[PDB]
Amino acid sequence: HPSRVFSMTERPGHNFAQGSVITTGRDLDVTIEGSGWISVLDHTGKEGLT
Amino acid sequence: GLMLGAGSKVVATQKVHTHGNAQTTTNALDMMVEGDGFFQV
Repeated sequence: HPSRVFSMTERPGHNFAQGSVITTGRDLDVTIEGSGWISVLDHTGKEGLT
Repeated sequence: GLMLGAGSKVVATQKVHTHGNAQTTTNALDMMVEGDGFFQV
């Protein structure tokens, strides 16, 4: 009889909504307006979106 | 269709180059520009 059903937790996705923007008056502080990403490469040397 | 603002900021400091009044002085070396123009130093 189909009486036993397991449940396992998963990560379906992420919250891509805009974060809280902190104004600092600093030249080298940039916040992405709306949706977007900045291409950076990590220590290994593989491109990734931050 | 829901818009949320992120606040406000001061983007520029605008200088108003309106000609000021005139002060009459007895010094012979201080001068004024009657109109548009800057002394070059």
